[PDB]
Amino acid sequence: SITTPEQGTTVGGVIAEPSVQMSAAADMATGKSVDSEWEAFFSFHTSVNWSTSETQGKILFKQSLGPLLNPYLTHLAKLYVAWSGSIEVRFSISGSGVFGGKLAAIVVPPGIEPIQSTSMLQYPHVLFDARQVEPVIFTIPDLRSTLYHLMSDTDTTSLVIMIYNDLINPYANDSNSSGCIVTVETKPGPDFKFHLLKPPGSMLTHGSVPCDLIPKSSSLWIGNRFWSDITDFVIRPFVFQANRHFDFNQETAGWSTPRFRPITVTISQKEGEMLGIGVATDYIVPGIPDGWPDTTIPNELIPAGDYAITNQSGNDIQTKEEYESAMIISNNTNFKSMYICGSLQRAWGNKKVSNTAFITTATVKENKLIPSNTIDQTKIAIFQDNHVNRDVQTSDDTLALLGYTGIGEEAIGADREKVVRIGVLPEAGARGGNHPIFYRNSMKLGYVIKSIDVFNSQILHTSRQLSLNNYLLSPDSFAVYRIIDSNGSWFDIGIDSDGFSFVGVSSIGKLEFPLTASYMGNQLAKIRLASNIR
Amino acid sequence: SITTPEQGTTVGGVIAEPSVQMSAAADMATGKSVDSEWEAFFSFHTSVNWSTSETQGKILFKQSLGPLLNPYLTHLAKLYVAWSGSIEVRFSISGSGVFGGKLAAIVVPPGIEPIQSTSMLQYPHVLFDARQVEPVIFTIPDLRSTLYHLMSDTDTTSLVIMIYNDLINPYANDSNSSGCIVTVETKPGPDFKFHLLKPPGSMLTHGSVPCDLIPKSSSLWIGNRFWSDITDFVIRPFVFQANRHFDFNQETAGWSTPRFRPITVTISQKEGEMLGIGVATDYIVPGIPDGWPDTTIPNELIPAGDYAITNQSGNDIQTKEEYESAMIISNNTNFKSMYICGSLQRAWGNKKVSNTAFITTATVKENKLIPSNTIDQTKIAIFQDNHVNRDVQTSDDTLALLGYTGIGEEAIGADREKVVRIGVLPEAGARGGNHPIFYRNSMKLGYVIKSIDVFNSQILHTSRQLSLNNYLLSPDSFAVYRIIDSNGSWFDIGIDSDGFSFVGVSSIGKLEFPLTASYMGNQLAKIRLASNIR
Amino acid sequence: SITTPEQGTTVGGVIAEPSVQMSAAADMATGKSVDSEWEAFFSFHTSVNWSTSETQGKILFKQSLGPLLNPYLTHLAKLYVAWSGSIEVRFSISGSGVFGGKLAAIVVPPGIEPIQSTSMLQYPHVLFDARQVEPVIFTIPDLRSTLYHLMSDTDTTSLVIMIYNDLINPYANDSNSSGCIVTVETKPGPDFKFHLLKPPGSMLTHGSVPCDLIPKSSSLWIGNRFWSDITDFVIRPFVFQANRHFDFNQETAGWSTPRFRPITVTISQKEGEMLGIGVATDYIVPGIPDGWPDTTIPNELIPAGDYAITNQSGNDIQTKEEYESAMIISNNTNFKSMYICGSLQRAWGNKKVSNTAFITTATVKENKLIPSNTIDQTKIAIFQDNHVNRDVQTSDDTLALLGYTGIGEEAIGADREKVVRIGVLPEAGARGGNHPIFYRNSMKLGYVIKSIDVFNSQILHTSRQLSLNNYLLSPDSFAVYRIIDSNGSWFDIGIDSDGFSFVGVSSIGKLEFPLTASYMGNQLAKIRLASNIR
Repeated sequence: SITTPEQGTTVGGVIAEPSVQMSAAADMATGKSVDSEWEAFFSFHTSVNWSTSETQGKILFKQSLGPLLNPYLTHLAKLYVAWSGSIEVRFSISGSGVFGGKLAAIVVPPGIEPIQSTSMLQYPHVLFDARQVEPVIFTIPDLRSTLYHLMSDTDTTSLVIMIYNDLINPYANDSNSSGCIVTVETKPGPDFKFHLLKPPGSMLTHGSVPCDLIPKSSSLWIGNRFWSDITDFVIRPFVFQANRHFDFNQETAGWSTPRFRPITVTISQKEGEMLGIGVATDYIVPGIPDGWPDTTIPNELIPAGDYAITNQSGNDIQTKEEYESAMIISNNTNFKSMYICGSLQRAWGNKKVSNTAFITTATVKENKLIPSNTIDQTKIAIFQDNHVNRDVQTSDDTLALLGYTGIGEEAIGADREKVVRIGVLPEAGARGGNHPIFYRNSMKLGYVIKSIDVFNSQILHTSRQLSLNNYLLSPDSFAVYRIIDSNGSWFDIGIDSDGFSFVGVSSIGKLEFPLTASYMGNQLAKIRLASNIR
Repeated sequence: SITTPEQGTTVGGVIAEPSVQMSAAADMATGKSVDSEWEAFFSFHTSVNWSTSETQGKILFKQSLGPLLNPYLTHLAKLYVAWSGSIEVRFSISGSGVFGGKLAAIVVPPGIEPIQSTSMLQYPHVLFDARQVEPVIFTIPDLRSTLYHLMSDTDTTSLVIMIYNDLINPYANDSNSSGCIVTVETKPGPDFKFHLLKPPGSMLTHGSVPCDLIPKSSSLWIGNRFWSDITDFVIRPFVFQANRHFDFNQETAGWSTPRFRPITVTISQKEGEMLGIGVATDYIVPGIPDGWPDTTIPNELIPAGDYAITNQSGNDIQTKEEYESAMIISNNTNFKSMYICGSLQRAWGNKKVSNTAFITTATVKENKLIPSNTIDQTKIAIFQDNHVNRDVQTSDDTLALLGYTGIGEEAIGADREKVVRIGVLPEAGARGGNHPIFYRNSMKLGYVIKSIDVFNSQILHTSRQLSLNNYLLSPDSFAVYRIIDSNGSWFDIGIDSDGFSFVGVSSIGKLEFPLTASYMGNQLAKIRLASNIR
Repeated sequence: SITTPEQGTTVGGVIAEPSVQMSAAADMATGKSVDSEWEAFFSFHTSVNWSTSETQGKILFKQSLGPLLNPYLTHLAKLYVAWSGSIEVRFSISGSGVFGGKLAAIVVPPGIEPIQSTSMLQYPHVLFDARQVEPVIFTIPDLRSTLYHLMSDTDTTSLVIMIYNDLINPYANDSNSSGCIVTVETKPGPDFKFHLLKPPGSMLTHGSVPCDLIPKSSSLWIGNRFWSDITDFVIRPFVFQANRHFDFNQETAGWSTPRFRPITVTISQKEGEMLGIGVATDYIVPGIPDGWPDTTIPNELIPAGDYAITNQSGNDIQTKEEYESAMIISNNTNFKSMYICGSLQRAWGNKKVSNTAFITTATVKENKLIPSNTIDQTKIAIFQDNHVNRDVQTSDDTLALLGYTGIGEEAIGADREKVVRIGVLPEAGARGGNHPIFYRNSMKLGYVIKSIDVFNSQILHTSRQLSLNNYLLSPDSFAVYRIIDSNGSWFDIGIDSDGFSFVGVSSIGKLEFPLTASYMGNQLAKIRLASNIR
């Protein structure tokens, strides 16, 4: 009548019989140890850089226990509920016999966070002189309050490596001379083994490991305010934005979708000239047309005024800044702060010829516009040259975010007075000692050859994944991601539970852009974020 | 000497001579056996309607472990703090030998939450047939991290049912063909026993289960911004309200006790004409009177105009929109968007008859009334019967709340620009695929006849609890609440870690109002709240 | 085939492999033994202060049998309907080897009620000394008429304690010499076991114990004739009140729901001047609006006089009595004894601004207003802003309640001639040596400044229950309720079979108002309610 898990009319199959030997005995071609090629060797969880700069104390690696360590264990957890057991570790430094410096590691018990101080060293540790050749293997025991910790669980028995004895070389002279590269290899403990398993494609009621956010490679980064990939990194006192912005609670900060699509909107022929905006065909916000930029106009002005720019132009790279030349009316371009789009055109009532595509987010008052930091149904903007008749409707909409209007050295959306708030503009005041950041981006200009920057709040892949999965992260806790280039410069970014990024540095600029990036888990918000620049 | 909680010198009844074997016969009266008869039989829990139009794979019992299941246990649990073991679950269906179909059974371990997808089945399961008249009874074994489960632990083992194979029926065709019901009973497992006996009155260090907010019954509900019972729902993309709104941590952006009572304020007789600006008398918010309304006038209007028009009465319902026509108008009447309210006049020195009251919150420089959005002890205006130039001062006493000024079809509290914040702006965007709601209430008007309503954020009774209690909820798990009309329609509502109402439908409609609710528990906001409405 | 409430085909957990002997260790976590630990230890019940000035023979524990004693039992009893057996009672005193005195113990059989006289002792008793450090523990054997005791049976075996021999102390003299305390614990007897298991939600054929009326706390109490919290007691010989007053059989002489909400009535615009006589809109009393005030004008007064005097303001407190002097007067002002109340005006056709409201209940023949005592849909007058002779009709909407007209120091509702009956006249005379009370509330006034109060019959929360519940009480046994201030003062209040409040003192006085109450049960009204007040 019923159907207990696995049972029922069994039969094998026609001339079917899996009769060992041919199976089992087909193992001969291997020499296999057990059903765990896992516990047998180690992998490369990661490698840290050690330079003649950092001073005796600063911790170099602060990893916490959990399958996230060894990759195969990692690649398996995607099938289980919780784990248990220790993890054998082997690490070694790849330095040169000309160097000099000791290093020690310690197994910090669950519940405490190390401190960049020598005293913290007094504890059963393992030295490792820079000259050491044969690597050293020790174990990370599973000291656990519970019977087993399931996937997440932050309070694991963490490991750590700090500078026991400053590393120096008998060759001073230059700046950040050099250093050596260290590496940590993990091996699944002999007493480690998972436990109950997960039902494929299920969601962990307590969030997943946030570590997976941004691309482990610069190249295909790109922002959210705009599609152009990240150009540089900029730091400021405060950071505000919302449109292509998402949060850990997946709160719709803005009104657009996690990606980029051609803004398409119908409109009515204002019977005048520059026509009436407001419709919003393909959008998930009553009115507010997903895709509209966070920028508007700063000074109320008329859409009328052809040919403005500065002066003649051609005398490019003419270090401006005003004060006080009289010839190149720097700034003004009649109607700046605009959004040039590749529009389709209208249609319906027929006869026409593309063009147009100059928008903003203000308000329609015949010949004037006048801004507003508040965006509602009837606030979008456009431009035209679709001569009036009987006044037909349903336009051929569409257009794409392409250009802006050469204001000045102002990186797009550099001020609150510019940000098109929808309801609540989420900012970000420094935490602990760290400072918020921004993602510099490029944006094509309109009158000039090529120019102007744009401030982005978060990488596209960030917003993307942030609006789908669910990663539980404490309130006052970050998200440790190590970014690096090629020269040797390395720092961290701790994502905020609000969707922002932080760093603990004063200023950086000149770096081999072809970067890379990983994640070292997540630490508190107060503690800073060491780094290496200059 | 001392003595334990039972020891002591006994004496035995006086005429209780005979203070023994009496219950001898009494025992027969009820032929009862084990003093734990409930720990034996089965109690009903819930049942669902399995329809033939229900596509393969679809959850039916997200039910989770915890004494909250069986009512007896749940009741008894009130006396302990510790529970452990499993709970048996007997349930079956009444299938006809004709039908065909199979149901699946799966024991989901703690920390994971079941998804309404198919993949769930690529997990060890137990098939189940519609014909089987024999009711199945298995157990949900308790796998635990700790030793004993704290009463509130909402993260435990769980069991679920999903439609393996559709429900087929030999006489298909049109409409919702058919579909039989399925019940589910419960009995405390054998190995289920409590543990810690709490002393009556002691206070628990954590917080009770949030499944006790909304009252099971539509009757007594009533808005939190206005004392009228709710009569509808508002499917919106954004929600905002601070006044009388409470957080989950018992905090409140608001400025008033979770109840509706008369507002008593003392205003200094201006001697000249109408004044306003009168500080409260006794409230838990320095200056800002507890109970003082919400929004403010949406324009720099002045205080005057007798029965200022808004034209055409008797011309009932030729109304709504933008004044409908030239002759007929939709809004002006000077003191528009004003909160009407009976009011008892003080008298100070002398002169009688209450007389007026028209209030709001804004700056009263001169005989003007510009609107302030930021609320401080300096923006509490009104209208009066001051009179006589001796400059007699400190007029009035109290005033209540009756109506407002007919601003068309504007369900009060639909725009940030109109809601008054004390400093912060409590709100919520569309978390997950879920949308935020309000509670379409009803607010009488004056000049007209009787009409228009207003939103609402928390069902009053809720806020009431929020402020008087202290619970525990995952900042990513709502508070599943079931709602059901008088037909069949039913949907779920959730509670934000902040305290808002959410829905899993893009639009809900008309339904018989003899409504009644219930409580399920908590589910990652990342999942939609299913519903059989529309 | 069929199946009993437990039978069925078992399946056993899925991964519950391991669905056994786990609680093995969990059991240790709390080293608990019998699942009925309460059926073992002793729980506190109450304790009293035995003073050396307490004359020979004086009751101290009228405590009676029934699971209402011990809290655990009392709680558990919520799940049954049947109880039997006895209850052990351990209690003792902390006497000093110096003191001398003896206490008596007597087991009073059912059907009799102990009197505070000496003769009680000419009954088999158990002497008890103050020195005995050993706490005594005897049992109150259950002698019963029936087989099993219905939950509500208030007539059972009982035990009591009386001061056999005064409390002597070698250092007598002045003041309340001294006196030690005495405690009393409770433990369910062995032979005590329940019997009938009630099904959750079923409704009991009788009624719960009346010890659940008054809220234990003075805070939320509030009068039933007026929504203000009580602040004093009135020792009177007679009491009368029908409006919002409920009987014990759930009947009510009244005409309004046990709650306070706005009063909505529709009055037909008289066209001439003020009118009145407006029938309600939606109330559970044909005509007579639910919520409409209580008394009526004590004289054939007319409707007129603006800020009609009652002379001298600023001449604060030179007031009270009979106008105090010629110049200074105490009462006239035309519409005296009128209920003030804010009110929202309808509008019908047109014309604005609420404006007035002054009501009561009487016949409105002509522009006069003679008082009727008998209330019918023909006596509901008011004051208005009718105006314009087109004879525009059916004016107003609602009005609340704020004040009344300063009729001197007349605590409203102190004379039959002033209270309005619907037909019957609910009241109560001094039953037994006990006297009836009221609940001195507080009602704001207008013309003056702020003052005067008004009585009250049932603490609102009471009536509330009365109407929504259904109990059982002997038409000769009150509902003993203990009241206590913040010092030591305490007295008892009773509930009449009709629903009134009684007291056993000839006069009560001032006492710290951080009051709180309790419930004892029932006692023949023929006995005085002792108290340690004054």
